[PDB]
Amino acid sequence: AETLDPLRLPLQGERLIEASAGTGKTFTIAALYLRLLLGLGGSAAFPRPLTVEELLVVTFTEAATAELRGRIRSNIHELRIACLRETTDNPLYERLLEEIDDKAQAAQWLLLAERQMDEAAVFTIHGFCQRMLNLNAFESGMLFEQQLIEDESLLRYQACADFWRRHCYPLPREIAQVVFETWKGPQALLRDINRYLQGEAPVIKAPPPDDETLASRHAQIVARIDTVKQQWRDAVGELDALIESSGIDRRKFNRSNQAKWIDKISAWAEEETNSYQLPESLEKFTPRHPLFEAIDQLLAEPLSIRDLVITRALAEIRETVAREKRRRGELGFDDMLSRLDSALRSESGEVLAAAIRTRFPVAMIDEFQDTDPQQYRIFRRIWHHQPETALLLIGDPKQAIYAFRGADIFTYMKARSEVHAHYTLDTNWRSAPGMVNSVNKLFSQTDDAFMFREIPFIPVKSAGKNQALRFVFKGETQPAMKMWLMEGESCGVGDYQSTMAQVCAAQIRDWLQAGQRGEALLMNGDDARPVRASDISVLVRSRQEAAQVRDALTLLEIPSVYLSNRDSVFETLEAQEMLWLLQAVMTPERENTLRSALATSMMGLNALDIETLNNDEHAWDVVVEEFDGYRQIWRKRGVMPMLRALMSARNIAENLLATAGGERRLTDILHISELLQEAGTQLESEHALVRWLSQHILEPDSNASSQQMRLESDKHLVQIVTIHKSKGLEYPLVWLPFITNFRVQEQAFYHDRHSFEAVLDLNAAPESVDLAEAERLAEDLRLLYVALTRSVWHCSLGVAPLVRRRGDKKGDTDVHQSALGRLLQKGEPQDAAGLRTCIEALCDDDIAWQT
Amino acid sequence: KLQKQLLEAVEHKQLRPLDVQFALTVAGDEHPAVTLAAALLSHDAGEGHVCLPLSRLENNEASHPLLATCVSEIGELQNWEECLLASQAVSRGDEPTPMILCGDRLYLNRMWCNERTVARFFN
Amino acid sequence: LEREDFTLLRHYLTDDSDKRKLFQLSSKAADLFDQYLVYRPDWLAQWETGHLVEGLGEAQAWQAPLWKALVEYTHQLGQPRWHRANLYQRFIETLESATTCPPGLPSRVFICGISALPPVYLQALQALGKHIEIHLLFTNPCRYYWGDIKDPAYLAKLLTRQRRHSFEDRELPLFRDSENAGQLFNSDGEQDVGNPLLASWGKLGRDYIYLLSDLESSQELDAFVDVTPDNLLHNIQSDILELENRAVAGVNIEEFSRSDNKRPLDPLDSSITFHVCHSPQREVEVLHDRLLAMLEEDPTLTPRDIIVMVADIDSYSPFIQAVFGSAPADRYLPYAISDRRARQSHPVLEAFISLLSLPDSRFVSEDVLALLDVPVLAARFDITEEGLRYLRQWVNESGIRWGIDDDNVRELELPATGQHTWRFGLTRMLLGYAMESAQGEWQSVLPYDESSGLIAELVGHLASLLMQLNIWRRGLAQERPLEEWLPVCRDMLNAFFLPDAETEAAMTLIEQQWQAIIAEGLGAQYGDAVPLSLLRDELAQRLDQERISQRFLAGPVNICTLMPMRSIPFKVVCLLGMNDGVYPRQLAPLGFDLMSQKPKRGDRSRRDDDRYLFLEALISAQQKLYISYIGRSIQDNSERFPSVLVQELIDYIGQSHYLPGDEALNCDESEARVKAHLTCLQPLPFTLPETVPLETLQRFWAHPVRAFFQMRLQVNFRTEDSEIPDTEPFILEGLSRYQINQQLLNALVEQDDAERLFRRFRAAGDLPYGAFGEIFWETQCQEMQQLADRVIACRQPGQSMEIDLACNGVQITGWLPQVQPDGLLRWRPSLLSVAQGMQLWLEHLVYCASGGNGESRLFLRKDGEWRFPPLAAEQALHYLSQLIEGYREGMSAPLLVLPESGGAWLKTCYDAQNDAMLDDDSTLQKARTKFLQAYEGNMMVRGEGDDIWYQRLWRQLTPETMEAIVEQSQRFLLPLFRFNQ
DNA sequence: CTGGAGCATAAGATCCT
DNA sequence: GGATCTTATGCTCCAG
Repeated sequence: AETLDPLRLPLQGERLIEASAGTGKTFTIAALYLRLLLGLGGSAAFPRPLTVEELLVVTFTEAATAELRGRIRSNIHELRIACLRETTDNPLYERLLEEIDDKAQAAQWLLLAERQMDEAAVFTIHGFCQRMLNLNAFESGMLFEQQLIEDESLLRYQACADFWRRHCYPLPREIAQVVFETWKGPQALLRDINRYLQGEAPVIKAPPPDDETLASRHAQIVARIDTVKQQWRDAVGELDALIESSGIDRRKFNRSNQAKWIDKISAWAEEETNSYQLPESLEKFTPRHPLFEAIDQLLAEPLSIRDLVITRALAEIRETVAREKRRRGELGFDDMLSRLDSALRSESGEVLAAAIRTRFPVAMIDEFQDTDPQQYRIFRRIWHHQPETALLLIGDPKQAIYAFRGADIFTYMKARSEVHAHYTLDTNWRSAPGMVNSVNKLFSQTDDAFMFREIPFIPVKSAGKNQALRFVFKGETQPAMKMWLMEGESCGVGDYQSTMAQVCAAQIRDWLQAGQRGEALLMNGDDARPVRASDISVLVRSRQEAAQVRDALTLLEIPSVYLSNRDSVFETLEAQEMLWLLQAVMTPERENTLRSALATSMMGLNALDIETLNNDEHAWDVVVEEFDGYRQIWRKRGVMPMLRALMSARNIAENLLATAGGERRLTDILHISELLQEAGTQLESEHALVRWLSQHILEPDSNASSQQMRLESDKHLVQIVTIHKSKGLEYPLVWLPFITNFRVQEQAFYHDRHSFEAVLDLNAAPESVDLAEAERLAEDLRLLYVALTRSVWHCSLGVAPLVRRRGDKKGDTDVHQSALGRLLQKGEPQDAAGLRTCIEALCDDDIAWQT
Repeated sequence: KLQKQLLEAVEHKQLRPLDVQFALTVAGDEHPAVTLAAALLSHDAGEGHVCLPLSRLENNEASHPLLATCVSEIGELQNWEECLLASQAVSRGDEPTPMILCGDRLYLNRMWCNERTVARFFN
Repeated sequence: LEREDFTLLRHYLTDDSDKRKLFQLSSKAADLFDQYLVYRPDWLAQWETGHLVEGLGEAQAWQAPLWKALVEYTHQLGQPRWHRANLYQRFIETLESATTCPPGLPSRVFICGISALPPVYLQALQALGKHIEIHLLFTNPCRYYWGDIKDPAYLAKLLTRQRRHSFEDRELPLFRDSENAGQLFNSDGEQDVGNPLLASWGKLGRDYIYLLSDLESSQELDAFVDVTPDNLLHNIQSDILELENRAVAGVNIEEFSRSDNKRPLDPLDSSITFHVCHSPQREVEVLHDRLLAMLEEDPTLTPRDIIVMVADIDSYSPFIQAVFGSAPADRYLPYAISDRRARQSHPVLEAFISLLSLPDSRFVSEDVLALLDVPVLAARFDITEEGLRYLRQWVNESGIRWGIDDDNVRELELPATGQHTWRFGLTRMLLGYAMESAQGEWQSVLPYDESSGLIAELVGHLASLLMQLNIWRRGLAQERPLEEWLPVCRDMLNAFFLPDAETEAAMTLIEQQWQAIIAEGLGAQYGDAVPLSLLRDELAQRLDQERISQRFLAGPVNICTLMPMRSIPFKVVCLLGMNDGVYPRQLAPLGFDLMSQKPKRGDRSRRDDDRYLFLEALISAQQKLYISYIGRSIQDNSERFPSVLVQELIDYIGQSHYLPGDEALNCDESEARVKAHLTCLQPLPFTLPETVPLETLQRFWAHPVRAFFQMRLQVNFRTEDSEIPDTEPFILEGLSRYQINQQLLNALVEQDDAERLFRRFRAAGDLPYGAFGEIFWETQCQEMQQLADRVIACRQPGQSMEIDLACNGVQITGWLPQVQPDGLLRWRPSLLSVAQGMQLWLEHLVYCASGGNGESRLFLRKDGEWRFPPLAAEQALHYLSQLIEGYREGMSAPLLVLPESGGAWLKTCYDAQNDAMLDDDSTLQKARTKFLQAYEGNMMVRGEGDDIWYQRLWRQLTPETMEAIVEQSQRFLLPLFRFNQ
């Protein structure tokens, strides 16, 4: 874990750079790109200078690629300017000019890079795979005309319907009964196995045999229950147990209930009193017969068709949708990723590796903490050896939060075990030194913070520029962390959230009033500026709880906006508003429909005006004439001109901006009219367009097309942002009330702890479920690190004695299963007093709390 | 079978696709006697006359040797009431059957129930 | 195949082959051999003998014998062996020693505008030039030679003297030292050219002028019009003409600090302008406004003289048409759209392509109905737009979602359910025309009793259409040779299309496209069969390829993409699609091409052509130039950079000039300043009558705000019904249960059989298939049977009575159906709704005011029960008189009463222990939390807040309207809670 | 016009030493 | 001093 400098970084062989939060990943990637372009560093450099055509830099996000390409082009330009001027003010470029040998050839190389720079190898993984396949079509075995198709959900649903139709219809009533009890329909099946189907099909722990069928499984279960029913109906009728003070002598009711539970072997349910054959229950109330454990061993094993049906679906529908997509000629992102993986796994994979190594003898993967095992296998099989071909992996495992999306941290674990070079960075630009010291204390309060020694948190030092950052609220200064313990010692989640939301709105309104009167200063040395509503921000995990805090903020007259808006624009009132307007202008003769469309909030009229309009025959005739002319201009010149004419004639573009809150509605109308226009570009007919609009209203699609845009940057208000969309950004003042909360996981899907594979389990293994809980706690730790590092000046989370078990005040609180509880209580069940002591143990003039 | 006959009847534009597909859906692939009888009944419903006697069906032979192509099995099928009562598309009204036959008359069940409704209303 | 040199092709093809891969490979190989023959035919000449050319990369070892076998095969067929590559050289040898004018040759020829010709063609013109007169019109932006340099013996030949037309001769300045020093480089081309614009963009032009100057039989003159350095665009043209450099670099501190050596720029120049826009819609809006701006400013300008260039025409043209049609008449300017996708009769083209996808379609009902939506098919099979609504409702309620026939179903390895198919639906339609719903099933099919009248011929016509579709989907499945494919096109078009006036253009186009394709197939003499998939996507590929370069100079503004080999001078030129990654249009080669692995002087790529087009587009401007690109995507407000070409141009502008104010500050300050300078972005009248029907009171109170809309101002928000689903319902949710649930309930109220009613639904095709419907049926049986025993034991035979009262001076008329002597017994399978007990509460008072001693009871599912005691006549009217007042109050004003959410609020506050209202804030705190939970729904249930009636009156809830809804509810919701038992 | 969730519960309520 | 036992009540994501 040597301290890293781009001046002395060895540009040879496999690497792994741990660039933490605010370490300038863009700055380092740009500097090392300049280093590879110039061939600088001497012994640590590549043996030859490289053209810009032979530099592969793949990055996760398309916007990240665009911004990175722009910044590196700017670096090329200003570096060539500094080389031609032989002087500069940037210390990096000054020492780079000290390191470069020949100014003339360096400047000519930079000119050639700048002119060839438009076609530099900077892609997303999906585009990069497609481009290599289009190059080596013969080696890849793929076609030539393929498109981008994103709606695999419909095809997955169709494949699920196909599987349910052809493997579940001729089954009898009793098998249908148990499968219907365990799940209702193909919608339920898709909702169960969608996350398993997406990505790569994982490894199933103890797969069922191929030849096992539903009828044979049902025969096994019915035999297994009728044997023990026969055994107990034979051996019924004797007593041995201890009649205790707790063990009542009227316990023969359970035996009589079992005797009446002897009914039939075609049922499925069993008695609660059947569980009283436990010798450990006898310890509260002498086995003497093997039945006392035969009942127990049959009870202790779960019996279902669930494993077999899940395995059949996951083995059939994937190849079914793959074959149907191949026949249709469509392609998916994971589909051609798997195509490249299979082509590399084939016997021509060595030829592919040779061709790719000769074309790009370098690759610089950005954001490695969110990568896929298929991607890592491709990278290993292509560039794992054969030097004169370098490979530099750059990532940051502490900010990998897309496991539900399909990421893996154990893939990074395997890569880190496979690579030798490890480095880190110190200059945390974005944060205050108080924040740096605070996060060092919080992640050093307990050894083994991440529950892994293989991902160690290295403390960092803030930049000397930002040492003057100090926070002032109402006169005196404030510590960098200031937690909040409410007026309670053990509380439920509802009143818990409501009270931190209420106090949150309290300090937010105090801070904004103080900034309005000039007392809450976000000040830097002698510089001092007030705090505004866009300066304060709050993080939250889920949208309903975001709405929960939003309700309190909008009740206390702080305007609030939710900048992780996943809602479609088709769900708001404007979509069906456009529906009645289009239906009324299609047939303007229907008085009832025309009146209904005219009486809405689209116009802005009043009930007295409508009532007077119902009687004025001449006014009715002239508005019929107006909408008839609108029908003429519709069927003559398309969709938007009638809308433009209608708004311009009605002055509603003025009226909605005059009325408060109408801007949001009006920009929704503009967006939906635009999207309606490129829908009607293909949809030449008008009734077809109406049917399409109705279909899209009845189906709330959640693609990127119908997402509502941000309202306005001119207006300033507090922003509610989710934790995932806050990745890679900054916020002056953050608020984290809800990270003390947690959620226990239950689904059986875990990763191998030594061999690093994804294990799909269908049983109730305690090792499986508690490994799942441990890695879920590691995930919550990673979100905690991300949330704490995304601050700038002052971060103030909420300390809470949260409880999930029904016992509210039992002495031992239930905070121990959250990230905050794990890093504060060291792994010990605590009380409110212990919480107070554990807080004040680390409290020294930088971390504190108030009621 | 006589599907080419029914489609050249379509192409002659003398009768209706309504009656053609009605005959197909009430005959299926069973006896050609039943098919042609249902075709004529559906046609006569196609103009809109509420009844039809059996004498018309056994005495017209519109544009084809209907009797010669309808005789198919053992015995003789001039007994049209038996030939149609053997089919499940014609019955005496005790069952939800398309064609009614009790008093030497064959027509739709809708017309039969409406006719008997107004008959017992007047009587 | 299998020559031990086609191993990778065998690997590619032998995995799977439905001739699609073969078709793609044939098209790409034909394109590559066309490029080979037109550019570098020496390789073909060597391949004819059977050898390769050294220095060439991979894949030549199979690209050569493929061409050898191709020429051998086409010689074996009896076709002519003559072509361009083996005739041009013999043409040269024949022409170089002959007479002056062999007969048939034209007197003279002309070439204008062409800036890229093959070297073989230029050699042919060079040899042809010794006979006739040929004029070459090339437009190079500079005057002096800016080309490359080959060898020292070649620069000696470069002293050819270029005359003018009449007066004297002229060439590049400083003859000796330019060729002496490093200007003409020892191996590389010229690098001291000055202008980096030319140096980076004239890649094609440099090799072109080098090839043109390399002809020994040349006669080169020039007519170079000078340019006046007055504005920015003319200064740029002068700098690109005279081949100099004006970019300041800061050689020392003095040069870096002093900034007067450039030319100052007019602060009000409107020639070259840069713009940044968020969306293309706003971009074209700004373009329209600025277009109207300089059209207003310059009277000596016409829209005919102005052009607009786009990167991708398809992504921009709807915006162009939309804004220029929505432009008002007083601000109108004409527009002409060219080079876009030739889309003439798009519905009939879509119908034809979907028809060619017949033998593999699953026959979605919505898909086939959208196919039927074509008016040509509608007129051919005499089904009218009036009949479309009938057919939509019939195929909705009969529930047709899946394929046409059981054979079609079983061909896709699926169980023949015999239901939800098109044949099933037509059978249900005709049996419903024959029968009645009360009769029941006939062949396990329920009869659909809506279609009974004269309107029944539409489904017969639809059945004829579906029979034709089944016949043709059986016909088109088999793969046959092209001789069998010859007449099926004509048969298809006449069978499924009625030739009308609008149809004839598409008729002729489809016929000639198919005829051309099968004519190519006949000319090449295919022998084997071919599946329909190759013909379909080849028709698609030859139908989408045809653009329209027709309307160019009609008089409106010109909208066209930057087509290669097209540079025409105008006054104002606008640029669109200058974003990063989209322009220049990148296109990776075919991979196995040898031109990318070995270049030459006569190279032409898409990127080079785009750069050359942009450079002569900059040349083409005379008065104004407009630059625009998307810089800030409004979604995430991320920063997006412009293209490399425009970035280089704006950097040159920044490094070449300075604002007149800040003369000598710094080069960086000057360029930042000029970059900032060039970049910009209610009481109502009502009187209560004395006659009120009881149903009017019933319809009023069930939803107060809805009743306000739907009779007073006669407004109902009757939106369209939901779209037909794509799948058979495997599960039943929503309103689908309620109709099935209620009719099952009424069977057990009379204690009649339910097995008959079960098979009736089983014939109707609404239940899930197999035992699943039966299992779901059992769950509904065991829940109604629990509910039935509660109803049956309290049920006595009653009868209806007519009610006629008079309260508040208002007569009340109506009917009270099926009341037994102990009171009212009603049942409805739902939950305890406030309006539900209220609905019987209205019926209870009218029975109790007109005598009639007896309490009223209500039974529901999940053990719910509403029960109200009876009162005397005087107390019954007293509550009713207030409720009659609630009508005329609600009639005039939209009374703020939530039915259920108001009831949920008052349930907590009202206490039956003291039989009064509470006022303690702790219980009032519970009421507010319960109100929002009653107003806004849970994760799955729909709250009363999401209602279109309530959404019109307000969008948010204020604390004063919070109490206002409560206060009006508390007046009218007191009798239900105070009398509940 | 109409229709809407399950599951783990502990306090209390009686049955029984 | 032990139970069963039926209710009120709690609580159920993230992104292309």
